[PDB]
Amino acid sequence: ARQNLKSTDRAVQQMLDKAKREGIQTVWDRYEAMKPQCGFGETGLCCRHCLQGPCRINPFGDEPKVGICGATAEVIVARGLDRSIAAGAAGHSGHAKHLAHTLKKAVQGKAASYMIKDRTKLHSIAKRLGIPTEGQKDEDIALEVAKAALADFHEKDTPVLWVTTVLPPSRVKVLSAHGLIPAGIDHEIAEIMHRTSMGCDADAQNLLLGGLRCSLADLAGCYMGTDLADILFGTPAPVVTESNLGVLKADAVNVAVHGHNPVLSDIIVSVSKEMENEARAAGATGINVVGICCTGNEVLMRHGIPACTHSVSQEMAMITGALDAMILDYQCIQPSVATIAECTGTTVITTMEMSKITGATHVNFAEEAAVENAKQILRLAIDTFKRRKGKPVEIPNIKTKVVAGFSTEAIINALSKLNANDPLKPLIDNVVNGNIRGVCLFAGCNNVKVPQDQNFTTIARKLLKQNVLVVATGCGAGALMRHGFMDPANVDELCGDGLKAVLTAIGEANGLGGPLPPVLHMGSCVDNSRAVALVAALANRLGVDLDRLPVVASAAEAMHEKAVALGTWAVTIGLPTHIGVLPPITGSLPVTQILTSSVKDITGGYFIVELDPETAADKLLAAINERRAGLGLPW
Amino acid sequence: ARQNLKSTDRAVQQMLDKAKREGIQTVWDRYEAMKPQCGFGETGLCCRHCLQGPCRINPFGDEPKVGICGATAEVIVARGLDRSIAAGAAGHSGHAKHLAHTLKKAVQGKAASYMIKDRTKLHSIAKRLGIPTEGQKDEDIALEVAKAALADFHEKDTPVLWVTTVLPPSRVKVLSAHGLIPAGIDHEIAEIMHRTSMGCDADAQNLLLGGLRCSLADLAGCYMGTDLADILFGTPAPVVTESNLGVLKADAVNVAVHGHNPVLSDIIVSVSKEMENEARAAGATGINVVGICCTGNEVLMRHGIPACTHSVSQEMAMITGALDAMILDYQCIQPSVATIAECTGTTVITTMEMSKITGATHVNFAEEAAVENAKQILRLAIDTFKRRKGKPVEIPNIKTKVVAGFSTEAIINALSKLNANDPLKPLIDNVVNGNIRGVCLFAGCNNVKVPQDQNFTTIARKLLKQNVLVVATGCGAGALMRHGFMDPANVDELCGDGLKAVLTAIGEANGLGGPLPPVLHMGSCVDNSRAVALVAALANRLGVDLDRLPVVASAAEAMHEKAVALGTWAVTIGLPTHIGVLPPITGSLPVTQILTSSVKDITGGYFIVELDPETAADKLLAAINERRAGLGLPW
Ligand code: SF4
Ligand code: SF4
Ligand code: FES
Ligand code: FES
Ligand SMILES: [Fe+2]
Ligand SMILES: [Fe+2]
Repeated sequence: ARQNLKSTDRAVQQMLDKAKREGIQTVWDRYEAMKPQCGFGETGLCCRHCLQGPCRINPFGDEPKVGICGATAEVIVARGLDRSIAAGAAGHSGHAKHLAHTLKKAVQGKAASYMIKDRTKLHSIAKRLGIPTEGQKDEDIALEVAKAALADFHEKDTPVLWVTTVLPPSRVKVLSAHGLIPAGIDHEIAEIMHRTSMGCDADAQNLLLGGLRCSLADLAGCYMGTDLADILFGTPAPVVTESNLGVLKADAVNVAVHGHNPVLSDIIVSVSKEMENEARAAGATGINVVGICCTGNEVLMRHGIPACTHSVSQEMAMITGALDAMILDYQCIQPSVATIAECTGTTVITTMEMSKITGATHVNFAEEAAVENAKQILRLAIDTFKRRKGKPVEIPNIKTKVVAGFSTEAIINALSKLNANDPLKPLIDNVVNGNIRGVCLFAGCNNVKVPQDQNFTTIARKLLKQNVLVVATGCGAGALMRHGFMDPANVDELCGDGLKAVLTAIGEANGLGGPLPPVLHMGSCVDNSRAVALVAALANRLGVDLDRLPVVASAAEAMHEKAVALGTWAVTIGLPTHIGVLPPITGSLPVTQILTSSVKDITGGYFIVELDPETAADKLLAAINERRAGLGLPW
Repeated sequence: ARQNLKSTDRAVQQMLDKAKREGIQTVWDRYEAMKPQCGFGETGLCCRHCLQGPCRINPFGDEPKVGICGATAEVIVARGLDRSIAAGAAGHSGHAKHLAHTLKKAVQGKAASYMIKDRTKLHSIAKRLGIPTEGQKDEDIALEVAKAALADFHEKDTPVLWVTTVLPPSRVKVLSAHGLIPAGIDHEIAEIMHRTSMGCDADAQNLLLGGLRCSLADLAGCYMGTDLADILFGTPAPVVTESNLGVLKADAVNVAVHGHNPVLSDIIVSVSKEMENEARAAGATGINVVGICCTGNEVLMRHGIPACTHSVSQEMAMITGALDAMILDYQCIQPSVATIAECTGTTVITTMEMSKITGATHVNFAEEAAVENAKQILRLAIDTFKRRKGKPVEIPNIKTKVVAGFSTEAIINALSKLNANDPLKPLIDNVVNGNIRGVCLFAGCNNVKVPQDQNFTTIARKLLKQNVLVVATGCGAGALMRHGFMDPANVDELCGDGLKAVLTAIGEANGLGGPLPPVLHMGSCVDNSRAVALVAALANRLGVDLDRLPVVASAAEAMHEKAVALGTWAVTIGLPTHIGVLPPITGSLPVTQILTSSVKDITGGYFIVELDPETAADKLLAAINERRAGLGLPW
């Protein structure tokens, strides 16, 4: 098998050869077994919203042409998309809610393993929300902030403040005029599920406006999740680490944190340091915590924990034979890990009541007992390391250097070395003079349909040569880090002269003797909210709305319902938004036209659906350059 | 075409012949055009929860055997079912929320068309919730009740009170021990959507326990909806009216209220009386308001408005040519009505922001302007009546007599004529002595897959001959009313001797000179909560839990996601629950076994999946008789 048709990651290719030798089925094998996939589902022309279904509609030809209840193709496609947006929002609802409850418990004395680590961020959030700080104890300000977070999940006398207080007033006014501001996060999720149920909303424009509103409930949960995680665990600052399977160490207890929530992984990191002698008594050098997916990004950004792998290739970390434990909370975990564990020795451990996998070991993890729960979990890992005394392992000797930790606060601080009292101005100056053509955010998943990382790297290379400032989160950041895009040594090879000049000027002012890295890692998927904060701050400084800025987004290999919600709120806040896999919309030309064209007249953003990455890069550059022209700039 | 293969309703058959002559496509034609339907969807073996899909699994044979991410058949089936339960709960969330906001506005002086009509019910609800009434103004008690209703949608320091205060403590304890009490209505909906999204919950038992909990959030919304509608519009008492298409009148302005919420239909009823002279000036005898679906049930139960038709046959009311307006809010409205209106003359009017249909006229309906909005709507209806001056219409001369209005309060009052201070005892006495074998609730929809009404009438006939007390709601009540099961003149033909003796004794004590009807109509689908209140009161009076009572439920022709949620909470509160159409579970034997067997060990209820109605009746009788035996009674 030509493994570069499956992944462009050479460590993943090596593990794919090992999996094939050993007869271990992978995600790529399960994909091949699924082909050809159902074209009704691929196009969006299938509905199972009642027990008269399944209903399908032929994309072309003869009957069936309409659902049994009379639902048209437009209605069926829009309802399916809306449910995907609601499901993404629900994942960020649970994540943010988790952190809100943890902060509340911490300041009520009920969870002593947690505390206010970033007091400055706590006070700035309180100020943004309108919560008074003068004369108040930190623990009382934090209680108020946690209560406000919980209140945004339901209707109240204000709209969702993690929308209205984080976008410029001009953008809030545009959205309010179209009825798009969410009333409550879980309120919107429930209204979507209602209006898309049988015999309810059946007008594509009305349905899609509901979808835009629910996508802003997802943005709110992301921004809430970042705000709360920064309070509890610290705002990221620049860090240096490594990525790819070579960060595993045959002689250590290798423990992957995988899933999403730092409430769990951050404690694993600190406890693992305390249990080092306990690990050495078992014959290991220590506990080697490594990251997979977003929770790996969280501990990479805050602590420099090296990233082992991401998304589609997560099983490969197990195939090395050296992964002693995989510690899970929720989201983006292939349930195949539980069965592969049987073959690879790995102990897969779930920790959250609503996210169990048959055949995994479950260790309930309560914030009230976090340290005790973490020691129980890590002792299972040490037990597993001892069982592989004497077995060979195959860890590919492949890793990259990763400079990361570029929270919005960190970026503003780095820029402030060039202009202390007007930190955004050096960035804007270089946009205006052409040294920075625009900004592109790469975000979202890998997807087995796309050779892993190929779209992220192909599009990133073309944009960097054209002097685009590239930022990245989630498994987009994972794709770019595993291919060297976060190593400043690659600036000369990857970047246009103008962008290199800017990256070098900023880095030298930060005492680096070298540039910032080619791509700025802004964190996890909830940390797409950080990109929003940066873009909104640039909008505010310029006095224009986000739909006038030369800023675009690319979910180049999207997979999860969260990525659909992300793409939709990127459009709703005003960005040209590329998606590099087909969402289930092509069976309705009216819906496609709304999402790629007429929504421009509502929010100023729009989707760019393009599966060829070189063409996608051209289209993203055209969108950036159209925004430049609209500001009167050369391009 | 043999129209009795489509519907057992003879008025519907006549309209099917008219539709065929005129070339108007119906729901049955769209069903035929859909056959054969997709077997992956029929069995539940399809997943579209991420953009790597669609994934399918062959029920038998070779690959594909597992989803791309590793999701097994058990996980895929359970996740799809859970989303259907969440969607049903969301429909009842929106309905109940609507009423809560209306009550709040009414007592805040913001909606003068609405008021506290049932002060006794207001005070009993407040007492059940723990809200003090002594020394308080009604408007303040009502504000507190509305605030408590809204609070149950989100997490707080108590669980959902419209669950914990409406079931016996012993049942609440059983549910709490299994972690099944909902924390908040919209909270549970969002948690379902999260845990069923890609890479989250992947254990069938864990997923299904989440589904049971979310089904109790649906029960809460139903019970909240009934409680609030009774406060605002009056608790039903016995009423006499008629049903079927013959209630339309060629010489009147015929206006159907269709959908769910009495906030709209109840005002239509009162305003239509005030506009009678305005209608006579246009040449009509008056405005003839008729009911379709649940909102028709609501105004039938409270005002005796005749029911025109239900569920699957709703288009047929338009085919008569005499339907001048169809006034819609949300749920169970076939969107085909908007296109059929073009051919039939009918003015289809939507009124709710989240439920529009392309091609219908939209008239926003604000509770603050209810009377003004209703007059605008009814004036469109009068305009339409005038346009059919001189056209022939074909109204089948087919109707039945319907005695209805059996709220739980009404049933208790009727029984109190036999035992004033212990009203449930005469019912229990007749259960014990065999005159009443048990109780069966028929509920839920019609479904185009089943000849309309055939399962409801076939099963009801067999149970009535075996002396089962039969109660009904929703389109189950609609099916039974359109076939004469709500006419006391049919008691001798339909009922066993024991049941006839009881129905006659109760009716004679109520001054009727005749029995109660063969089937007691307990109202709309939210009014399945009334059946809960009756059964819980019987449990309390006997000192046993609901899973010991000889009470069963039958969703004999289920369709909507709401009906899946209903069947699941009937199981969760302890009832043997028949479903007469295949839910998408047969592709997983483990899930089927949980839902039909091992859940007995958790909640004491269980599903009975049986598509043959004579066999279903036997199985329901066996379940009733097993409960009789468990109480030591003859059967
Ligand atoms: S909602 Fe309409 S289109 Fe969807 S399954 Fe039911 S009948 Fe078919
Ligand atoms: S969640 Fe798993 S099973 Fe479902 S579509 Fe995605 S890959 Fe397939
Ligand atoms: S027909 Fe294949 S996704 Fe439904
Ligand atoms: S394959 Fe037909 S419902 Fe998906
Ligand atoms: Fe993620
Ligand atoms: Fe209904």
